[PDB]
Amino acid sequence: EGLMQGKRGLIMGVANNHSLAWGIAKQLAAQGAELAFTYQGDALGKRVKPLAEQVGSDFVLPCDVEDIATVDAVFEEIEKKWGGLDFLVHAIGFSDKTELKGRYADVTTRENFSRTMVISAYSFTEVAQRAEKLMKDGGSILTLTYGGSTRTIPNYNVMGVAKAALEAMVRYLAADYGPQGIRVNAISAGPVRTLAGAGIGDARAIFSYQRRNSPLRRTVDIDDVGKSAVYLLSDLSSGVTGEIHFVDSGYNIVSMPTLEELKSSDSERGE
Amino acid sequence: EGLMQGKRGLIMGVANNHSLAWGIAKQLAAQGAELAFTYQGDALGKRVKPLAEQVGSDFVLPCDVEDIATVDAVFEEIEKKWGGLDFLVHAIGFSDKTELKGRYADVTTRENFSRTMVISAYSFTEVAQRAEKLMKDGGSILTLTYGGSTRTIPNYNVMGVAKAALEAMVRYLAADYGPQGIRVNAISAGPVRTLAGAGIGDARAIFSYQRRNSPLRRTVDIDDVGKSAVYLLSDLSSGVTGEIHFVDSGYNIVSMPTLEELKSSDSERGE
Ligand SMILES: NC(=O)c1ccc[n+]([C@@H]2O[C@H](COP(=O)([O-])OP(=O)(O)OC[C@H]3O[C@@H](n4cnc5c(N)ncnc54)[C@H](O)[C@@H]3O)[C@@H](O)[C@H]2O)c1
Ligand SMILES: NC(=O)c1ccc[n+]([C@@H]2O[C@H](COP(=O)([O-])OP(=O)(O)OC[C@H]3O[C@@H](n4cnc5c(N)ncnc54)[C@H](O)[C@@H]3O)[C@@H](O)[C@H]2O)c1
Repeated sequence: EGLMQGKRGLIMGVANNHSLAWGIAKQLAAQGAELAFTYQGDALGKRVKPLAEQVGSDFVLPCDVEDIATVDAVFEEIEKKWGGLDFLVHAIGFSDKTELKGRYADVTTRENFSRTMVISAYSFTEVAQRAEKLMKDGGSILTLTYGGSTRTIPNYNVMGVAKAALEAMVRYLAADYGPQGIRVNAISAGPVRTLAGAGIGDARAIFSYQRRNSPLRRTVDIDDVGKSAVYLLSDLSSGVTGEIHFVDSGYNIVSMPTLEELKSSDSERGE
Repeated sequence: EGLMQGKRGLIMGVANNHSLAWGIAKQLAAQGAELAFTYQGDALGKRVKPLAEQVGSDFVLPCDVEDIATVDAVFEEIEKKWGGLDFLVHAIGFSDKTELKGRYADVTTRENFSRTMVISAYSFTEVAQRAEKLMKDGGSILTLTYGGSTRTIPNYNVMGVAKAALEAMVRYLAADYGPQGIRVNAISAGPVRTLAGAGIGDARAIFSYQRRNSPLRRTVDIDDVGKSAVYLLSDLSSGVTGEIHFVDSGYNIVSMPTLEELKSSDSERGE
């Protein structure tokens, strides 16, 4: 009866119970999925193990996607225990925070660019390559992206470049794996804040703008993202592959803020 | 348990058991929805009424969207019998078939342009306007489009122009209605052998191209489309509005046919 009943899959990217990957995990488990989780570092493992237990999983493995040996070992354990995979969720990203402020042109370095590209984008290709060997009967693979890939957002900087590369990977992988019945998609999530308010500093001003000016007049939460993940990972989306699916309260469709905010900014800042 | 349990909605566009609207109706009914139907033309009443009976509905009303009095009469009847709507499905398209063969520039007339625009695009605005008054606590509105809106397809001609206008309406309506909790979306479906579908010249060659060269190597059926409609009309998609959602086997992401087909066409047709 559940949308994922009898399906088994791997969730990469839970750090705590505010993670987008955790919202995805909770919705998948409610729909009957059997889950495995990765965690980055012993400290996070002690957080992820009890969260996994809450949704009925004791299959929790260490992984640092920058160290490909740990990734190989994850899929070796999945093959040993399950022998196959029905789905994979990639919800992993990183960039040096010092380069996520100021202008992209001023702050970005090659060292951060290359590391960001590996962790935030190429790791998706690497785990897709390994998942494919375990999806002989088809499957569904999902990653998380953000609209800074295709429209410029202050401070998002080299992460926007990394997400643009990630979205192209979604397309090439979907074209590669489609004929074997493996679907590859992304959710382009709106900004998420599980904490109250809009926050502090630059980030508060960027977040509150999206809250005030998205069509739904709210930011999505990790349950919205998780329910859309259930759709893309389940047979409901059997016709869908290569899709960059916006789950962002419609924010991507608008050009401008509300008329009330246009007028206040016009008077405050001038011609 | 059903994703649409307790929800009531209107489906416009069933013509027979191959219609996209019918696949949508079957999936919604299987998720617990209570359904109302319109049908175009007296002779279609005897085809739509037994289909609606298969999903437990005899709320079936004539409607020709070109005659706004019949549309008003439908929504008046919904207000009297239900007092409210939870969702609306717009699956209506029309163009003079003589202008869906040949070059767009050679065959299109103003008379067909204006009638195609009213029936295939503006009727969506008209039924959304009427649905809004009956969705006091929110709702979801869905239409169906095709990728000929944004990439040219031979013979699709003024239907592509009408779908481009329809997709803009999805965005403007989503921006208007989002603050009151009404989501507005479209499915861009792959090709399906329907009555309307066969109206395009050389339908067979255009259809088989998408079959052979889509990533999934199949064209979607009305069950694929119906399940995606369940997603967009249900609470699973609570974070989604203004979205042109491709349910087309990934076809929109590719530039070219398969390498095998590229080589055969290269040999057969030359430089
Ligand atoms: N937070 C948002 O508002 C938002 C919006 C849109 C998209 N996203 C994307 O969603 C994904 C999840 O981010 P989040 O917001 O849930 O934050 P998060 O901090 O909870 O999740 C990011 C995860 O990536 C993991 N990670 C980072 N470097 C890694 C490495 N080298 N090896 C293995 N794992 C590594 C972290 O351990 C963490 O579990 C990211 O890709 C992010 O870009 C987030
Ligand atoms: N068939 C495909 O390949 C395809 C692909 C993508 C999108 N679509 C869209 O799906 C929708 C449904 O078409 P279909 O393929 O299911 O074909 P169909 O022939 O089963 O349905 C088209 C419907 O439009 C109705 N209609 C036409 N003019 C009307 C009018 N004046 N008033 C009321 N209803 C009217 C017809 O009665 C019919 O029920 C259309 O918008 C079409 O453009 C179709």
